[PDB]
Amino acid sequence: TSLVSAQRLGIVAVDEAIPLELRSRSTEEEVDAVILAVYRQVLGNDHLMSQERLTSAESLLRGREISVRDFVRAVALSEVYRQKFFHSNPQNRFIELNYKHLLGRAPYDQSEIAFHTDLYHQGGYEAEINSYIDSVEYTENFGDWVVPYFRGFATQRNQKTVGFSRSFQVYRGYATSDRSGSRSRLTRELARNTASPVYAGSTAESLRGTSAGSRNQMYRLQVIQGAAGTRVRRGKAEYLVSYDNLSAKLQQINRQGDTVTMISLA
Amino acid sequence: MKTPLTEAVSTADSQGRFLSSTELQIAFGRLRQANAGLQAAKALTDNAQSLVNGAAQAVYNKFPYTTQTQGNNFAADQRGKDKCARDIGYYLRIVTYCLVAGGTGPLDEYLIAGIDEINRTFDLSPSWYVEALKYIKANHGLSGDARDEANSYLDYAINALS
Amino acid sequence: MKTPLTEAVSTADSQGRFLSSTELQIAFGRLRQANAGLQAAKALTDNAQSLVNGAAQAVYNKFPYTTQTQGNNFAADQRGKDKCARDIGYYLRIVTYCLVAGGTGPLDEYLIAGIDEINRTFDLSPSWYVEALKYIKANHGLSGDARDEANSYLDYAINALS
Amino acid sequence: MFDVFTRVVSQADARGEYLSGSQLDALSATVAEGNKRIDSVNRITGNASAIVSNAARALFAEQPQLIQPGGNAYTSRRMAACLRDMEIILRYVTYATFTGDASVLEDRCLNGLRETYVALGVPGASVAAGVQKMKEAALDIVNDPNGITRGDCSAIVAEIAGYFDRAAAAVA
Amino acid sequence: MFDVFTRVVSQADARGEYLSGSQLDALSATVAEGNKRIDSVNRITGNASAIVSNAARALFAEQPQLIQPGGNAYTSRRMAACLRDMEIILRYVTYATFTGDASVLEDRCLNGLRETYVALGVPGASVAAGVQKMKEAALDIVNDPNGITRGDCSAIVAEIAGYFDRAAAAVA
Amino acid sequence: MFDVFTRVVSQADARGEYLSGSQLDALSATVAEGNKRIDSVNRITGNASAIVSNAARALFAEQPQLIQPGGNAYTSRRMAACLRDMEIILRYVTYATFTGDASVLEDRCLNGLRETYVALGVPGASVAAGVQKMKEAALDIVNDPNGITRGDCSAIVAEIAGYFDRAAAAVA
Amino acid sequence: AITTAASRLGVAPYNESRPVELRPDFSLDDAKMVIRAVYRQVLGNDYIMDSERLKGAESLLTNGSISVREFVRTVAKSELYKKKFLYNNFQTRVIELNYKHLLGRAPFSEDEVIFHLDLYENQGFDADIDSYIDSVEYQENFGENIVPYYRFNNQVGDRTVGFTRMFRLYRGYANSDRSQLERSSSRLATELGQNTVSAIVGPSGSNAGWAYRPSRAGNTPAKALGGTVPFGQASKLFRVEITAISAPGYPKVRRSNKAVIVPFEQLNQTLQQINRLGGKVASITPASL
Ligand SMILES: *[C@@H](C)[C@H]1/C(=C/c2[nH]c(/C=C3N=C(/C=C4\NC(=O)C(CC)=C4C)C(C)=C\3CCC(=O)O)c(CCC(=O)O)c2C)NC(=O)[C@@H]1C
Ligand SMILES: *[C@@H](C)[C@H]1/C(=C/c2[nH]c(/C=C3N=C(/C=C4\NC(=O)C(CC)=C4C)C(C)=C\3CCC(=O)O)c(CCC(=O)O)c2C)NC(=O)[C@@H]1C
Ligand SMILES: *[C@@H](C)[C@H]1/C(=C/c2[nH]c(/C=C3N=C(/C=C4\NC(=O)C(CC)=C4C)C(C)=C\3CCC(=O)O)c(CCC(=O)O)c2C)NC(=O)[C@@H]1C
Ligand SMILES: *[C@H](C)[C@H]1/C(=C/c2[nH]c(/C=C3N=C(/C=C4\NC(=O)C(CC)=C4C)C(C)=C\3CCC(=O)O)c(CCC(=O)O)c2C)NC(=O)[C@@H]1C
Ligand SMILES: *[C@H](C)[C@H]1/C(=C/c2[nH]c(/C=C3N=C(/C=C4\NC(=O)C(CC)=C4C)C(C)=C\3CCC(=O)O)c(CCC(=O)O)c2C)NC(=O)[C@@H]1C
Ligand SMILES: *[C@H](C)[C@H]1/C(=C/c2[nH]c(/C=C3N=C(/C=C4\NC(=O)C(CC)=C4C)C(C)=C\3CCC(=O)O)c(CCC(=O)O)c2C)NC(=O)[C@@H]1C
Ligand SMILES: *[C@H](C)[C@H]1/C(=C/c2[nH]c(/C=C3N=C(/C=C4\NC(=O)C(CC)=C4C)C(C)=C\3CCC(=O)O)c(CCC(=O)O)c2C)NC(=O)[C@@H]1C
Ligand SMILES: *[C@H](C)[C@H]1/C(=C/c2[nH]c(/C=C3N=C(/C=C4\NC(=O)C(CC)=C4C)C(C)=C\3CCC(=O)O)c(CCC(=O)O)c2C)NC(=O)[C@@H]1C
Ligand SMILES: *[C@H](C)[C@H]1/C(=C/c2[nH]c(/C=C3N=C(/C=C4\NC(=O)C(CC)=C4C)C(C)=C\3CCC(=O)O)c(CCC(=O)O)c2C)NC(=O)[C@@H]1C
Ligand SMILES: *[C@H](C)[C@H]1/C(=C/c2[nH]c(/C=C3N=C(/C=C4\NC(=O)C(CC)=C4C)C(C)=C\3CCC(=O)O)c(CCC(=O)O)c2C)NC(=O)[C@@H]1C
Ligand SMILES: *[C@H](C)[C@H]1/C(=C/c2[nH]c(/C=C3N=C(/C=C4\NC(=O)C(CC)=C4C)C(C)=C\3CCC(=O)O)c(CCC(=O)O)c2C)NC(=O)[C@@H]1C
Ligand SMILES: *[C@H](C)[C@H]1/C(=C/c2[nH]c(/C=C3N=C(/C=C4\NC(=O)C(CC)=C4C)C(C)=C\3CCC(=O)O)c(CCC(=O)O)c2C)NC(=O)[C@@H]1C
Ligand SMILES: *[C@H](C)[C@H]1/C(=C/c2[nH]c(/C=C3N=C(/C=C4\NC(=O)C(CC)=C4C)C(C)=C\3CCC(=O)O)c(CCC(=O)O)c2C)NC(=O)[C@@H]1C
Repeated sequence: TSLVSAQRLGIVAVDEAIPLELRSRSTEEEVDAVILAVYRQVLGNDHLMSQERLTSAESLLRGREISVRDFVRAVALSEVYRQKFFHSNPQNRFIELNYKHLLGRAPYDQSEIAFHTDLYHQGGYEAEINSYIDSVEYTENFGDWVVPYFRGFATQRNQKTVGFSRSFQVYRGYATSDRSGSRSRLTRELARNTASPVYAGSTAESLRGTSAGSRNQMYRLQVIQGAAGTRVRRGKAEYLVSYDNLSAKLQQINRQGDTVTMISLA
Repeated sequence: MKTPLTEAVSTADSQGRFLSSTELQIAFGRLRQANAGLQAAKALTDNAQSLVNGAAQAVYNKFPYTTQTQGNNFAADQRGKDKCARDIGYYLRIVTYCLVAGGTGPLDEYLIAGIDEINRTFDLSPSWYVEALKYIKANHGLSGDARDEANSYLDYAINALS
Repeated sequence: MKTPLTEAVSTADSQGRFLSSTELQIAFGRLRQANAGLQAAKALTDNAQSLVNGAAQAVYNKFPYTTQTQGNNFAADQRGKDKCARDIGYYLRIVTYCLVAGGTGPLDEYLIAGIDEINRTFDLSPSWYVEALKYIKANHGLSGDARDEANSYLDYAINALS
Repeated sequence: MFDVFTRVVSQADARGEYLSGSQLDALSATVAEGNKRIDSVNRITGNASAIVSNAARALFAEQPQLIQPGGNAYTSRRMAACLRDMEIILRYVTYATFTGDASVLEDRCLNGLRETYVALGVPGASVAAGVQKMKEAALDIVNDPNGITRGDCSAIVAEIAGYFDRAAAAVA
Repeated sequence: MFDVFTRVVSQADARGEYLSGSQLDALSATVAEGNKRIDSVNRITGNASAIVSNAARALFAEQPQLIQPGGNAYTSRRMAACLRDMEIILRYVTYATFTGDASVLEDRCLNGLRETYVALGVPGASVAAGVQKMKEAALDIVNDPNGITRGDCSAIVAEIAGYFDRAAAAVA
Repeated sequence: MFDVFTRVVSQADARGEYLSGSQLDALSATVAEGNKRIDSVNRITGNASAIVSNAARALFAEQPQLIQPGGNAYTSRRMAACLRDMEIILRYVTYATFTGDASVLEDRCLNGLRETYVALGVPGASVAAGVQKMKEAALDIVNDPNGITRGDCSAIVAEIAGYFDRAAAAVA
Repeated sequence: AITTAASRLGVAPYNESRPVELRPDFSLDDAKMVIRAVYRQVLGNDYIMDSERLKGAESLLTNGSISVREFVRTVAKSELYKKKFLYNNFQTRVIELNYKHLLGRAPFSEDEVIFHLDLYENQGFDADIDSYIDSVEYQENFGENIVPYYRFNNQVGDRTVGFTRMFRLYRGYANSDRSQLERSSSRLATELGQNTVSAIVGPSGSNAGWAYRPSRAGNTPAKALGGTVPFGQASKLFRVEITAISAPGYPKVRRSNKAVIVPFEQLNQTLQQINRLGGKVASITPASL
């Protein structure tokens, strides 16, 4: 997005990112940069140890034996990818990680969760992973030579609006990685076809004045509430409370049977 | 953090008004005290190791059962002695912070709040720490305004513990 | 009533604790200010009559219509001039009270609170009183801490008015 | 609430009069005594816990029926409430000493304390006895000559003593 | 919030370390600057209404679209809200100047202000322009040589400038 | 909220100009329609209980899964909440009819309603069907020619139908 | 509810006053109405000068940065609240004022005095205010978006002792809670300590004997211990509270307020005697049977 929304949302680096294309007759440093970009984006910005590097796959990429898409596929099918994104993760979290790493976006629909779940159950991890890389979406956006990059913050064709909002649930910042087993943030949002408010970068903070307590910190409590007292006006509720009233607010939410969806510093 | 300046701003902010002459006099009083507080902090810091070791020995002398009775809460072994010296060092360091800050705000935020839950949970006698603070009072060697402000924080800790 | 001593005890009392070194520093600042405040009050008091008359005449010079326009809120007649002199005398006397008290509490409680409703109801412009306060500023002949503290109260009244 | 300056201010404002030269010099005499006032407040505050505990222990020694089973200071909660009141009396006496005016002591602590004690059966005379013990332990702490600049604190000691007697009389 | 002393104290406690000699010396240097800091606070406070009013008049004079009908400063309630906002920013700048730390300005005033302005359609750039007007207006008032002991106030002027620029950056 | 008059006023103030003759004449036409508007509001209000209860019975007869054990309208509390919701929708539709603007129905009833129903598992489509049933019953009530001065109420009925469909669209 | 005696008491203006709720996506009039209601109720109908208005708290409430409950908390924690209700009052009176402002009811028993005084003394005024507002009673009655209001009517967890004490704390619609006869004195210290009640005396408009207040000592007890024996033959005994006794003058009249237990057969004569001394009857309660 433009700068004025980008600084607020903390997506300036994503907006100014340039797609990396491995051209013909590329030099050694270009292949090095392409390999580094693939490792950064497919492995979700983890500190990749040299012992976890795919030496044979990057050799084939260097020697023009395979394309960038094939190297992306080799990294995605690698046991390193399995260990940090599949073997200790629930299936819904795993496929949103696949969507972020391979297509650069958040899941659009619960049917996309229904897909890749049956596909896993019928054809294994390899077929399920190949679905993303062989998809029509991967071909027009990245092709055989462009490193995949995150696209959820920009308006795409055949895109649902929720994708942009849901993007901030899967991209938590430039200095973030997908490293810690964790559950998806999009489960209820995808299942019930909703959208969650975006609280990223500086968007989450709210005015404090003299209303915040001793340590001048407000917390936003997003809860799901029903009538258990006073009339409930909305199913969704947001509560801004100081630190000193955080335990009391939590306990009275608990005794009303209200489900807490999120707590963030505001 | 209870300091003259932060509290002056806080009172003014709840009424939503600019800083008047009252807040300026708070700042003037803080300025009058601050140099003495800074030398008090420097003297305590330079003598910190002997003060902490001497305070620990005074507690071990007054309560000999702490150095000879088995149990996690006592200092009969080296692990317990290290914990004790660490606690007294915590006390001394937060007292120097108070001298720098010009109020009991560091002691309240870092040490005083919740200390009684600590001593109960871990069966630590507050009298031990009172004796350590009394040793520090008697041995810091400060004079004048430095001594008065430092003794105020040390007595504040003593009164909280008793 | 905001003064250093009153504010210090009120902060401590709302926290339900004994006075710490923070409140004592507030008292030290009040002690530093007090003598200049008291002799500024004396100097203003001794020069009060000429200051009030000169401030009133200054308002008449800058705002001539207040002496020609017939109306209850104007000083065209003798009673209007008396009301004006009494009002400026109120401002000067309450400023001395602020000087002896050490804070804006006398101005806040006796004059500032509700003065907007006064001026709106009785059709008195705050600009008139601003010029009266400006004359008092320019002609009180105070120096050092006395002038600083007195001008802060006079500027406090002006800032409240405009 | 009033301090020593605002008390004179309120009296003068009601008469519409500037403070006279005599009143100003009395206030200048008060601020000249200011360091001694700060020392006395500091000395009572630094020994607050010792003052309250020693006075209560002496009080229960001389009045055993307070702590006998069924007495007013018997059970933990009533003992704690007794200890709390002693410390509260002491705190507002220090407040009154700090401001130089007794209004904080009267408005916060003394107005209604007698009525509360009568309503509950708290023996007000025994509370007055405890307050007098706090008095006598605090005046010599203020009057202690060691570790302070020498001078005459008789005026501030008399003023503190008056606050303590006022507290003892409001409850007895 | 922090002031200039407790900011250094909090960093030390996180490190578990006593303040070094250089930090205590730096704190002594800012104690020696305390009189000048109080003068700056006093001078901005004593001119606060003039600073806000002249800055606001200049802002609408150079940005007439704010006060045209339908503009964000149009209608007396929104015009009053804009003036109040100016006074709020300036007041927290004086708070930060008094304390010697931007924590009060950042935590209590600036945090979430941009979100509020964006959500309301308050143009943060013109709010930043208005804060920039209060900036040199207050800096010239702090630097006015008349009726004060002469001395170099360059450090405190730079610090107040930083608080003003910090507020301007947050709103824009 | 807004009514028909204040909506035009708010638009004119944002554009900062007097209402033109066409807008004033349009509001005059609205005033002429006012008696029929009051009639329609009164007619729906008088039959409010019948409209809500009959529509609920019709909804549960054609959607038995709502009232089967485990259905979202099963048990007494949830059935009472469902009847309360039908009543709430009808009442705010009458509010919108009375004002002549849809702001009250939107601002106070429909905004967040979809998100409430999804979050608690209320089937919004079934709420929409009940809303459609109340709409046909209420419009039959409004267009009833018995015991009223005959005139053309087509405009107000179309306006009422729009409020009802806005409600049925908002839930699902 | 209170129907016949609503105007006599000050309950009638609150009978048709609905609770002030800030709905989600509220308008500007809604925010201002909440500000007015909070100022009136939390500050106890004191006039609020413009210099005393909490501009920042109002702005935050208007913006939705804080809720109604958080705004009530900010007002209750303000220096404005503390000058009006904390700094010049015995802490039992502060507790009485907190219950009236933040909960809209009188204290029920001495246990509440114990809890709040202990919490104030151990953790300060701000922590004490939080306990009123984070209480289960506040959440069930007002919640997050409703301005606290006087709870005159009977509720689920009420005690009738609280209903009687409500009129010791509330003295009419045109009354300001700092402009009452007892001034800064605690109204319920004796009453909470002894678990007793006083006969309800209505406000000054509709009740001639409104000014009656018992003295420190020498008060006639509520019930007639002894029955009819000191009065010869009598059917029933009644306690009559009389105020504004002045006609005979000092030394014949010492206290202008007097409570007398009189038999039924002397009630007529008692009324004439009150009329000669210029007194006003505050209340008459059955004292026997
Ligand atoms: C830059 C800010 C300007 C400046 C400042 C400056 N001030 C002083 C010294 C003093 N200023 C005060 C202030 C006050 N005294 C009061 O009673 C009040 C009201 C509460 C105030 C605000 C004081 C006490 C002093 C010290 C004594 C004296 O008056 O000289 C200095 C001198 C050096 C010092 O810091 O002490 C300076 C430099 N000077 C300029 O030229 C700038 C325009
Ligand atoms: C009767 C109360 C006793 C007594 C007191 C006394 N004190 C002073 C002078 C000073 N004492 C202080 C105090 C403090 N400085 C600090 O930094 C702190 C902590 C915040 C405190 C409490 C100060 C600043 C002074 C002035 C400097 C000095 O040492 O003189 C005096 C001297 C007279 C004066 O008013 O200055 C006296 C008499 N003396 C006794 O003998 C009593 C037992
Ligand atoms: C469509 C809505 C139906 C309809 C309406 C209609 N009404 C009138 C005229 C009037 N209706 C009223 C209404 C009331 N008077 C009362 O006292 C109350 C109770 C509080 C109400 C609701 C009034 C005052 C009038 C004017 C006098 C009159 O009764 O004739 C009209 C006539 C045109 C007009 O707008 O005045 C119409 C058309 N008529 C239908 O056929 C629809 C079924
Ligand atoms: C024009 C009337 C108003 C306006 C618009 C505006 N929108 C954006 C940015 C985005 N718009 C969308 C929306 C969609 N993307 C989709 O794919 C779909 C269809 C399913 C929709 C509805 C999104 C997601 C964005 C962000 C990503 C992108 O910009 O591509 C902007 C740019 C914001 C920025 O800072 O760059 C603008 C300006 N702005 C106004 O002021 C008008 C009132
Ligand atoms: C060292 C001083 C301390 C420490 C560090 C530590 N960090 C991690 C893990 C990560 N570090 C980062 C940070 C970045 N990655 C980037 O690309 C950027 C530039 C924008 C930054 C700042 C990230 C994202 C991670 C996540 C994991 C990853 O592998 O990338 C670890 C590893 C934790 C773990 O293995 O579970 C550690 C140990 N740890 C200490 O104890 C020191 C105080
Ligand atoms: C020394 C005077 C006596 C003594 C000490 C002792 N302390 C502990 C354990 C703890 N001490 C603390 C205290 C603090 N932690 C903090 O962070 C601070 C504030 C900055 C303080 C004052 C705590 C929290 C503990 C328990 C957890 C921990 O181990 O840190 C022990 C060990 C008790 C146990 O059960 O492990 C001991 C022995 N012991 C003596 O005999 C001395 C007389
Ligand atoms: C015995 C295990 C150890 C011991 C006892 C000891 N206790 C005190 C003093 C007090 N004890 C209490 C306790 C209670 N009072 C109650 O009403 C109840 C609840 C029903 C309890 C548990 C209190 C309040 C006191 C102080 C007041 C009093 O004098 O009673 C002392 C004397 C302490 C003093 O300073 O006077 C002693 C000696 N001492 C040991 O050494 C044993 C290991
Ligand atoms: C101790 C020396 C004597 C003693 C004390 C005692 N007090 C209570 C109870 C209360 N004390 C108060 C006091 C105050 N309220 C305030 O507002 C202020 C400060 C501004 C004060 C000092 C109150 C209101 C109570 C009631 C609440 C409570 O019980 O805590 C008790 C308990 C009475 C009972 O029977 O519950 C006691 C024991 N008692 C003695 O015997 C000593 C002589
Ligand atoms: C003036 C230079 C510009 C301007 C201002 C403007 N602001 C608002 C509204 C609000 N301002 C705030 C800010 C604060 N409230 C606080 O308590 C504090 C301290 C923490 C701050 C900084 C808030 C919360 C609001 C919203 C609530 C309220 O209205 O009070 C408005 C009104 C917007 C509206 O539509 O109502 C305006 C006009 N507008 C300009 O055009 C100037 C450039
Ligand atoms: C009936 C046609 C359908 C149905 C209804 C149903 N609704 C709820 C719960 C709520 N309904 C609302 C809606 C409103 N409350 C308001 O105050 C406003 C007006 C301002 C509206 C529009 C809300 C907020 C709730 C939640 C709080 C509450 O439960 O009262 C339920 C209860 C769901 C539960 O289990 O808690 C039900 C049953 N259910 C059906 O099956 C029908 C299709
Ligand atoms: C019925 C047998 C007689 C009768 C009763 C009657 N009572 C009231 C009003 C109230 N009743 C109470 C009583 C209580 N409140 C409590 O909290 C408790 C339980 C802990 C009790 C026992 C109160 C306080 C009221 C007034 C407040 C309220 O009603 O909400 C009325 C109504 C009077 C009026 O409307 O003014 C009535 C009618 N009346 C008879 O004639 C019967 C003999
Ligand atoms: C003016 C002609 C006379 C005068 C008046 C005066 N009144 C007060 C204080 C209050 N006045 C009221 C009255 C009302 N408040 C209401 O809400 C209602 C309507 C239901 C009425 C009639 C109240 C309750 C107060 C107290 C609240 C407050 O904030 O004071 C004062 C102030 C007294 C004081 O500040 O001490 C004054 C001055 N005074 C005169 O001399 C005129 C004869
Ligand atoms: C004079 C400074 C103020 C004043 C006085 C005033 N008082 C009354 C009437 C009475 N005063 C009393 C008082 C007492 N009864 C006692 O037992 C004692 C203590 C032993 C006293 C002092 C009584 C009983 C009355 C009523 C009967 C009587 O008048 O004798 C009045 C007359 C009021 C009336 O309505 O007649 C007045 C004027 N008035 C002021 O304004 C002064 C501030």
